[PDB]
Amino acid sequence: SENYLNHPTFGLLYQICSFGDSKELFATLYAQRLFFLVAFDARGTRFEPIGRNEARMLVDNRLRQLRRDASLQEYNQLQQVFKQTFL
Amino acid sequence: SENYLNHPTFGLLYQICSFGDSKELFATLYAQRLFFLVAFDARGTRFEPIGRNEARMLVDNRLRQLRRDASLQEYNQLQQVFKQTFL
Amino acid sequence: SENYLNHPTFGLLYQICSFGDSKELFATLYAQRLFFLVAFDARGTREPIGRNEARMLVDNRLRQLRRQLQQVFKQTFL
Amino acid sequence: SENYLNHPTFGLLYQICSFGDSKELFATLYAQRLFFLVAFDARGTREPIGRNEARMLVDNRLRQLRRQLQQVFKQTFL
Amino acid sequence: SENYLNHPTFGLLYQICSFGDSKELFATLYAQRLFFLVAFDARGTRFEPIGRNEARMLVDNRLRQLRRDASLQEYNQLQQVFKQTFL
Amino acid sequence: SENYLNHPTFGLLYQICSFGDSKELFATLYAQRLFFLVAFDARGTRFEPIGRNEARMLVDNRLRQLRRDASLQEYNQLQQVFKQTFL
Amino acid sequence: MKKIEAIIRPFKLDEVKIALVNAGIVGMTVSEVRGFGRQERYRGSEYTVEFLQKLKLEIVVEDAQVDTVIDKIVAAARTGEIGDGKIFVSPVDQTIRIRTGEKNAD
Amino acid sequence: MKKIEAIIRPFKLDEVKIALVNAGIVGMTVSEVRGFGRQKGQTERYRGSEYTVEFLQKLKLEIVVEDAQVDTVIDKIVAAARTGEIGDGKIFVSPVDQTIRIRTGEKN
Amino acid sequence: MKKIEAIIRPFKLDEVKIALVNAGIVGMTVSEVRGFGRQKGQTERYRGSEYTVEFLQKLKLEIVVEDAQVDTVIDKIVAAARTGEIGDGKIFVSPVDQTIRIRTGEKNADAI
Amino acid sequence: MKKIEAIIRPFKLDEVKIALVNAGIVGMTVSEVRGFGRQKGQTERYRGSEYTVEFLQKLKLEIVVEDAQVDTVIDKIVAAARTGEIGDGKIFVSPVDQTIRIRTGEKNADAI
Amino acid sequence: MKKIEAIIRPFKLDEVKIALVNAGIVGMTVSEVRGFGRQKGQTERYRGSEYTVEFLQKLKLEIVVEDAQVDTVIDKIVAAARTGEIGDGKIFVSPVDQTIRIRTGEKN
Amino acid sequence: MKKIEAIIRPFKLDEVKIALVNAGIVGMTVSEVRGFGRQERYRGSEYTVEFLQKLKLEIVVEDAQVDTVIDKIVAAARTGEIGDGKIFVSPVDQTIRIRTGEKNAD
Repeated sequence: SENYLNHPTFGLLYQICSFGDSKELFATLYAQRLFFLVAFDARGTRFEPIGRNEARMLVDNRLRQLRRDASLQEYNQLQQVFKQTFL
Repeated sequence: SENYLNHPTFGLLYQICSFGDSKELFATLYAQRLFFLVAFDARGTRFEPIGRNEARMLVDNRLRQLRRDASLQEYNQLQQVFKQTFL
Repeated sequence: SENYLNHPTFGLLYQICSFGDSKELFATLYAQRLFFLVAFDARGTREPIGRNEARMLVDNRLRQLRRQLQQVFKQTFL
Repeated sequence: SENYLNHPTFGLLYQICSFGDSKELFATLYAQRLFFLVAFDARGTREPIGRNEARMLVDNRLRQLRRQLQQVFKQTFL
Repeated sequence: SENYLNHPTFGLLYQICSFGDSKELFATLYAQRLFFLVAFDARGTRFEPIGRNEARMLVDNRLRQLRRDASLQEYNQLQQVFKQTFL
Repeated sequence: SENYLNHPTFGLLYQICSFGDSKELFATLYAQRLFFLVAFDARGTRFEPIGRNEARMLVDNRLRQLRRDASLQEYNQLQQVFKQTFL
Repeated sequence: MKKIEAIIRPFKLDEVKIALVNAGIVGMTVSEVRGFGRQERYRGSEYTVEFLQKLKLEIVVEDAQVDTVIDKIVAAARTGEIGDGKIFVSPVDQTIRIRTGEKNAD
Repeated sequence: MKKIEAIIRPFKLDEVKIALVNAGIVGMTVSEVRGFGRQKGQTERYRGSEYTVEFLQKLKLEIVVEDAQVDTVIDKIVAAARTGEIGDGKIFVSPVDQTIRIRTGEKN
Repeated sequence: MKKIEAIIRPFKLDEVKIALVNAGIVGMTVSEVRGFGRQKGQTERYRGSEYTVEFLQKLKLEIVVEDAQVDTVIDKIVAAARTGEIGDGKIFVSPVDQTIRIRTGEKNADAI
Repeated sequence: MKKIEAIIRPFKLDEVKIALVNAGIVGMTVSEVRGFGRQKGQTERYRGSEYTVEFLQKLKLEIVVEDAQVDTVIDKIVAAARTGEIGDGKIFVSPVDQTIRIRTGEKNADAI
Repeated sequence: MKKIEAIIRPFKLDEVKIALVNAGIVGMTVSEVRGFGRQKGQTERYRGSEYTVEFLQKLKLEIVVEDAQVDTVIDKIVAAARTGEIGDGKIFVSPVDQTIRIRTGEKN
Repeated sequence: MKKIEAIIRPFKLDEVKIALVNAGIVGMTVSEVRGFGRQERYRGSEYTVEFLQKLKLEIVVEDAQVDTVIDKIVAAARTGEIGDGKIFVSPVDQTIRIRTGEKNAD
């Protein structure tokens, strides 16, 4: 699922992941590289920047918690099996 | 009178009508279709979204009020803009 | 040093000068002409000012502006 | 840029920095140490300040301090 | 306690006594002899000249007053300084 | 008649002429060249600077008014004559 | 094979899009531009604007279709008064599709 | 001498840029566009009401190259930019009479 | 009949616009682009972290002119837009078969 | 026994003093002088008129030392006082027959 | 190598400086001193009281020169500085073992 | 012929001057210097002073007279406690008088 967003300074931003609800992490497409913690207030539509080590950490723990989400595993297994079952 | 405006997510917005003031209604050009109630705080240009039935209603009573004083002329412009936005 | 910035209404803005420290003055590139006093913030990058105001602000910055010491500081206070 | 100045009591003073625009901070060369906020004037070149005051003044100058435009000014306002 | 001071015309001045305060008497070292009543405004160090008979008198009543409280000791220093400045 | 004076910035000053009473014109000895209109207030002893064209003018009109001072002429004549009269 | 660039009034996109879709012109791309002209206030100060918000439609078509595609866009996009815009036709040597690799050429 | 316009998925910029830089293609310019149109899969929400989107955020790379290099540059971009499923985009090759550099005045 | 694309530094728009208007070149369109290389990096920071930028804000002027006018129009733009140091940009000249005006239907062309 | 006169930039006094005190050179005397040339002019202004200055504020350190210590004391002062660009100053070494201390009457001399 | 100390009337500095500069004597240093003592003519006022002054404002020029140049440099200074009447001043010549330049380290 | 430099306490000038004048030493010159030592307040802040106001007497005399002139100055200038100062004796090749041209030498 692609989602883009315009920063007023750094222009177009691309979605890394969610934080989640009700915030998403975004990164600079034209610069390499800056990260933003976006949310809708919503007067509004805010932006607050975070360093890469923070961002890297936030993605990690999302990455962990996602691995043990039902729908993710449910898909990842259906994948492993689908071929031998039908194909 | 054409007036356009950039939403950070949905890009370019086009003006449906004013009320205005100091507060007007905008719609998505690339998406079909979302509406926004824009204002200048400002202190930042405020964006707040509203459903089409709300938008529909708001344009209606604006449409009426132009009969009541600033016709018409302008009645036709907005009643046409009504046709080509809902009808 | 070129610095540009997108206004949601008037689009691209170009930097005239720095009023801080923190604030910076910007102007419309597509319109002739509107000025803005930008800062951030927040939490949402932040206000318009008339040209006479702007003209004045640039003047006093211009004065300031045109226009070793550490060694002395170290010699005097350290 | 070296600038010296004679105090009538403490003799020769040496320039630490410029606080204007118009004012300049000076310190005693023979005594360790006294500071003065010099200006002129008048009509008679003109006031002492404690070191903590002085230390502060130099700090905020130091900030300011470390730290094209005309072309824009001409393009924007002329 | 030696204290010297630069006059802009007559150069170096030497302290005769204090009164003081915050206001003392000085005399010319290179010229024989002129007296000055110095003070700190200040806002500039004030200089105002006085004739020797005035100076003579001022030192006298200072000389007396040191007997009256801060003797003596200091009485001898200033009464000597009296001898070697007028006598 | 030599008269010198210490400026706090430019150091020693030398007397050009009087202005007169009760002010005198002075110039920088170490710098080349700045002029000052000195007077005694006298808290005090003031200094006020003037450009060379002003200074040059002030000396001119003093120069004029001096030429027709009695004592000056009285000397200048006694000079012309003294030799043939006695010598 | 030729490219049609159409600079048009942004609100006309939908009317144009429909016309093109009725001409079976499915592959179009749109970008936001500003055009020169002349030809107001915001809240003190008041200003003039030389570069007005327009939209640039890019489509590529066969040489035969051009004349038609042009006429349809014109009809769709025009509004009588100034600022209606302009259409540039230019050549294209080949087009490739990224998903499949399909070259269309000559 | 010819111009390559590549409409691609925005997140693929870096992967493309690298490929082009490895082909020693230093002079590229990028703009933000929206492409048409179906397309398919579109039907979304944003939070009451819900909507459909006909024009999807894409990026337009413009680079100019010698006639010989085209075939290569194309293949490299394709490899870099493609992702199997629809919406990958397209590439337009068109002629260019001359290029001039503003800093120096050098005509190619 | 040919198209001149000029990628330039955004703040130079006004100086360029004037030059072109003095050349009687009234029909120009501008778009916002980012150019490579970068040229120079950089350094830079924003507020912890610090970053480098490979794609710098530039502006793309598009105008279309007669074949005779090209050489002139180029020279004028160059003079207007250049600033000595790197990042000044580049100008692409390409052909155009015809132009049509939407309001009237007026076709132009200097080639058969 | 010899005298070292060092004409130096006034603000360097403290740095010099320290060096000399580390060399155990406690007996030094300072006077205010002006040196020629000028080196550099200038420009300068004060407030209309504007002027040039030929004699720049310098300081004259005088110390007296034993013949053996000279070479060292010189090197230390140089290091302390120098600042690369012109106006750094100069050092004069001259002889001294005897020194007497007023408080006690102590005569020193390393020559007969 | 020898040092010339010249105690002179302050206003004569410029006339002396010029003479020395014409003798290519670029390295001179000046200090403010007072000389003794009579001397004569002194008895003045300043404004009640009136006073006498024993130590009169003079200037001390210090320059260092080669042994050959001394006799010349002296004669030039004398010519420049003298004014006939008393108070003209005096000149002291004394030895100097070495001179060092701080900026470079050059021993003469 | 030798030069006597005497760094002394400024207020002692008169007492010294008299002594020298009684020794028939009429040609002396005085300058203002600061000497090193250690060894207070002004009005907030308070400070320490390393360089104290002293006066430098310069006189030139015949080799025979030195020992006497020194003793007389010492007696005149001393005050028991520290800061009394010091006296440097150095050689002089010749002296010339500007008004007349009179060389004294050897």
